[PDB]
Parts: sequence; C-alpha cells; structure tokens
Amino acid sequence: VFAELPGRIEPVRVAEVRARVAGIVLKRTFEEGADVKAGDVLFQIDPAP
Amino acid sequence: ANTTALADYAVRNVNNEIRRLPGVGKLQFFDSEAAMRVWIDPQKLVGYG
Repeated sequence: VFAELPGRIEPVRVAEVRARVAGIVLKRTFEEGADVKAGDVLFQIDPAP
Repeated sequence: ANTTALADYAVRNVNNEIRRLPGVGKLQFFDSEAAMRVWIDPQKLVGYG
C-alpha cells in the first residue's frame, strides 16, 4: 500500500549569511546566482573600528 | 463524443425554434445544460495552503 503525502523540497544545508559586525557595506564581492565555495569572500564591511 | 456540445447546440439552435412553433405547449429537453466546470484538485490546494 502506497500513500501520496504532501511535501516540500528542502535543501540539506542552508547557510543564512548574516553580518556580525556593525558597519557600512563597502563592497559586495559575489554575483547573485553563482555557486560559491567555502571561504569565498562575499561582502566587505568597513573595518574602521 | 462530447454530449455536452451536442446538447448546447440543441438548446441554442433547435429547442427554441420548436418551442416557438404553433401548437406545441411545452418542450421538455431531457438532458443537461452547458456549464463551466471547475474540477479542483484538493492535493494542489493542500500544496498551496
């Protein structure tokens, strides 16, 4: 007996990239939609303080 | 054969003419009438909340 159940596709790993330090976003390095590798620099917040 | 198209043709073109005729006091169309059918899929409704 087979049951058809309602379901949604979820990615195995999701990383919400969040800024930990307050500042002004000087430069966005990545282009949207691309594939990124671990450690690839994405954003640049001004390191004044 | 879609009996509904045939019935719609009969209602739009034939039944009115005959009921218009002299002597006939009542035309009994012994079938259904066209209607936009909305066949909903409750599984899709489930998927979309």
